Amino acid sequence: AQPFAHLTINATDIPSGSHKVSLSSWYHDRGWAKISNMTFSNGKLIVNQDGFYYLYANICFRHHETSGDLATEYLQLMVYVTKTSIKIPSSHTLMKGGSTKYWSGNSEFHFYSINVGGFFKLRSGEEISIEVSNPSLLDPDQDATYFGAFKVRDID
Amino acid sequence: AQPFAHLTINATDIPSGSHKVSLSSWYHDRGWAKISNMTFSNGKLIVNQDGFYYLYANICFRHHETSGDLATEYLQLMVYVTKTSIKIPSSHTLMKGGSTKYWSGNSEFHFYSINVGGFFKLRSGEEISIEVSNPSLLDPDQDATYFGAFKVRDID
Amino acid sequence: AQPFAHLTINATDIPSGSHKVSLSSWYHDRGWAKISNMTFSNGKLIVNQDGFYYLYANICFRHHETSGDLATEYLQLMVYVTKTSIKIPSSHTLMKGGSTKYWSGNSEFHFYSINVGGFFKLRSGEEISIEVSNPSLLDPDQDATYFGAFKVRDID
Amino acid sequence: PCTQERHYEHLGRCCSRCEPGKYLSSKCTPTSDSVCLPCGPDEYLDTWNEEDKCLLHKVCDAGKALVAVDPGNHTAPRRCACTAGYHWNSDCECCRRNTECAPGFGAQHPLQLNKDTVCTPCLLGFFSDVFSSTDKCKPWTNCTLLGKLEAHQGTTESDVVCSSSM
Amino acid sequence: PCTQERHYEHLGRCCSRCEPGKYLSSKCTPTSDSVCLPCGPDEYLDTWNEEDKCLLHKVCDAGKALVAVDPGNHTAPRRCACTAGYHWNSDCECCRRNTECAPGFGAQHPLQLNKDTVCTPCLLGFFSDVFSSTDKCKPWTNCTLLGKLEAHQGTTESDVVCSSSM
Amino acid sequence: PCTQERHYEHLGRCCSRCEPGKYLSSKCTPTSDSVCLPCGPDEYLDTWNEEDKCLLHKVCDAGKALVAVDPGNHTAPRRCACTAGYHWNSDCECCRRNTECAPGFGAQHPLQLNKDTVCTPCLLGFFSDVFSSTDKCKPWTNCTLLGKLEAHQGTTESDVVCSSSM
Ligand SMILES: [Cl-]
Ligand SMILES: [Cl-]
Ligand SMILES: [Cl-]
Ligand SMILES: [Cl-]
Ligand SMILES: [Cl-]
Ligand SMILES: [Cl-]
Ligand SMILES: [Cl-]
Ligand SMILES: [Cl-]
Ligand SMILES: [Cl-]
Ligand SMILES: [Cl-]
Ligand SMILES: [Cl-]
Ligand SMILES: [Cl-]
Ligand SMILES: [Cl-]
Ligand SMILES: [Cl-]
Ligand SMILES: [Cl-]
Ligand SMILES: [Cl-]
Ligand SMILES: [Cl-]
Ligand SMILES: [Cl-]
Ligand SMILES: [Cl-]
Ligand SMILES: [Cl-]
Ligand SMILES: [Cl-]
Ligand SMILES: [Cl-]
Ligand code: NA
Ligand code: NA
Ligand code: NA
Repeated sequence: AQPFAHLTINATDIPSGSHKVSLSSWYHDRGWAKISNMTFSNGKLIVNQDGFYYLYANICFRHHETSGDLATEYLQLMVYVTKTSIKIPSSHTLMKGGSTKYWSGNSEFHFYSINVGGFFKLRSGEEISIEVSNPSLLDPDQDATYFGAFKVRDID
Repeated sequence: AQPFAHLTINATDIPSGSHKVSLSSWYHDRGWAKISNMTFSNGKLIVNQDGFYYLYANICFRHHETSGDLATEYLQLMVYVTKTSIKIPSSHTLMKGGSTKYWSGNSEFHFYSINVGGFFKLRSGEEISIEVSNPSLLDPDQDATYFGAFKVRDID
Repeated sequence: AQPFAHLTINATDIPSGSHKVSLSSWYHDRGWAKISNMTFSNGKLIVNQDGFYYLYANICFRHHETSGDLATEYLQLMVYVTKTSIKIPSSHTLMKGGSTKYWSGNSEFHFYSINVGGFFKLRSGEEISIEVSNPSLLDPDQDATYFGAFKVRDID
Repeated sequence: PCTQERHYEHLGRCCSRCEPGKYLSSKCTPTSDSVCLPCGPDEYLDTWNEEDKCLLHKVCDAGKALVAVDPGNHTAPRRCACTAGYHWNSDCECCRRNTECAPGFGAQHPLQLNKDTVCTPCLLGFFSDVFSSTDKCKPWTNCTLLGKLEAHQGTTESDVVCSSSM
Repeated sequence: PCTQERHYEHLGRCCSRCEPGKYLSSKCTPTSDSVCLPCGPDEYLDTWNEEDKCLLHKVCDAGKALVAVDPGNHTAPRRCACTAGYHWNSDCECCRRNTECAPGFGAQHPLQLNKDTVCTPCLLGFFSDVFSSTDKCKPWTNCTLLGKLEAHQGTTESDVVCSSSM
Repeated sequence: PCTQERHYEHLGRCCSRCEPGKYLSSKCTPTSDSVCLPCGPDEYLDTWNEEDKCLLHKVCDAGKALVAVDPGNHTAPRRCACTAGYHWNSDCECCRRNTECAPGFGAQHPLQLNKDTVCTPCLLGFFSDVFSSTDKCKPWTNCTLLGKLEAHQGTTESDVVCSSSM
């Protein structure tokens, strides 16, 4: 069957505030957003078929001055790609990326992107989710903020 | 057939100036540059065979002080991976990355790299191109500035 | 057979000091670290089976103030993914990434991650290694500092 | 023999393309013509097309100082503009701060949305004593309104000076 | 009819899960029950599980101002804490500098490890003249110890003033 | 029984390796020996090899303050050097600013290309009053040339002082 997903941020429903959250709203079937033989449900990408997948994420952060002063100009912009299952209550991080930044009020616009990618063993019923540090800084563009997976080989 | 391309910047022909351009010169058959069952023509990587491909790009920017003061020390270093077809005149962005930077004249050298990657549905005759923000800052090294694609599965 | 490796940093054995080194200690069989039909030996990932592989690396750098002042606050944080063979004595760089940074003593913590990825032709007996600029700044986490490879197709 | 537009050739037969608002679900077969289906919510195609799927409307991100001037539909793209005091810059793909006109210069009016300020030198009898991206040249004060006489004349950079005699 | 915990169903039969410290090497077959093997070095599982493999203990990175309070084992996770003067922050996942109490305020005691300073206003007869994340309010000087008299009384922000008469 | 260099074993037979400037197009078969083809434009191999393909010459990027000292060819690698005032640094893989010698110290001559300045203390009768990565110690002024007498002697950090008598 050879499953895959390319999920892009749901611009309609990005969380507000500046505490780290678990991102649960993504498009699955519009623009470049697509999914086959995996399911997206309850804010999680669910693996349907055992296999080794390549997982990836691109996350973009932005701030313009018309949004007013930042709470602090000292930022740590992070992405965490985490795994859990419908069974176990806890989740564990697979990949991680980001950078501390200084975004001065002197400049009118700021931008930064994180990309992570990795090859992981996945089982039916396991669930991937994206956590980010500053929800309100997220770039709503489909070419900016996305994550995905595609099966590369069987478990055997 | 299972097509692929790994294209590295054509150090012989990097555009000058500091306005955003479409990069149309890349090696296809020297060093790590390679291509099979895709074509590179008129500055575009042309898809020959339908399929789902993983697309990626690594772009490096650099500046040394012997090149003289930057126009401005406030930079926004960006990459845009765009798609068009021999048919339609317009193009649309698939992936996007970069960061605003402050490159002070105090330090003699500055460096920054962007990496993006993504899984996309592609049809025969569709054309991928790379756009970057500061052509004259591009690192001419083959291990620094490149992009590629490889087919992972059929459309079905 | 379809070989692969996902290698994570050996937190037990990260080199000290601030000169660029070749990283030779990685887990191969614990947590997310895994390997099949490739070998890890003498600090190198050895290709066993000819093919085109996708190679990737995520490298994280960090510094906290309780470790004392940095030698200099002007950093260039780099990763080099290099290739050699049991035959030839010299090695050549395939991919490259990083950024110059200014990590002021004003802030208590600093963080930065590099990701590179690329599609390369590899032969039995060829050896991949990771070189980094500031060994003592490396993040020991398995989700932070890793590299890997998976075969995508035959040479033919 | 197919018309270049509105028609396309496949399997050696002439097939009709999809109208704007619709995408090509499946190409013509030997037994039927093209199957064209409407674009999904917030999607569009603006031409007579042979497209695999529809395009998603761009986001007029308020977080980028953007606002929609035209919302778009299944037939037309959404159009955005930089909000007041900013203009679009295609190098940063961002909403840049508008250029300030120096003293002795004023902002050309009427002020265009999404377009950068144009600066003109102040004409005789007018002046500008500020850096501003919005302000035009203001006219010199007329001293009679103040019940005073003109002491010395103004410039293009400074105002007239009024004084009361005795 | 399987017990929700300690048991799992597979191939229509009831199979025993793996005890903490062990992972599921292979599921029960028609001929045998589950095969459960011990976790590898520095690995663990803390529940009755059906897991493919064991979890690796987190690193209490000294480079992050972290130290282990509980080392963990094959049965339990390792526990880390921010070293003195720092507290864990779940937004940065980092060891943040503890909040300083202003003058007129002192640090609540006893001081908790890995937890941020709590600031209380100084009570009458006590004062604090510094920003400090550690210092509580100190009591006013008693002038008799200095062989002097109280000139003027202190505040919550400043100390008493002693003077020698004649 | 194959010679370790210039020869390689394959299919149990002794096969000749490719000469520098050529790569191994295809290994020896049961019917023929190795097929070795010349390196492509701007490519090279410097040893007797069994290589899949040739290496691409490094770029002596002027943008990195680099310049070629040896252009290389199909047989030899290209060699680069940092331009004047800079030296190669293998930690940054970049052209670093040369170390300045303090006052009382001069730059060792002759100055090496691509190598950092070495600083030596000035010898008696010589001085240096600047931070410079290029300047050696200059000799004290001789007052007779100025038609004057030596008032006070110089140091390694400052020059002699000349005065006119009467
Ligand atoms: Cl959707
Ligand atoms: Cl960065
Ligand atoms: Cl920083
Ligand atoms: Cl600015
Ligand atoms: Cl895994
Ligand atoms: Cl080429
Ligand atoms: Cl910035
Ligand atoms: Cl410096
Ligand atoms: Cl797509
Ligand atoms: Cl291991
Ligand atoms: Cl920098
Ligand atoms: Cl701070
Ligand atoms: Cl290659
Ligand atoms: Cl649009
Ligand atoms: Cl946009
Ligand atoms: Cl502008
Ligand atoms: Cl743990
Ligand atoms: Cl941690
Ligand atoms: Cl805090
Ligand atoms: Cl070379
Ligand atoms: Cl180089
Ligand atoms: Cl140096
Ligand atoms: Na003005
Ligand atoms: Na205090
Ligand atoms: Na000197």
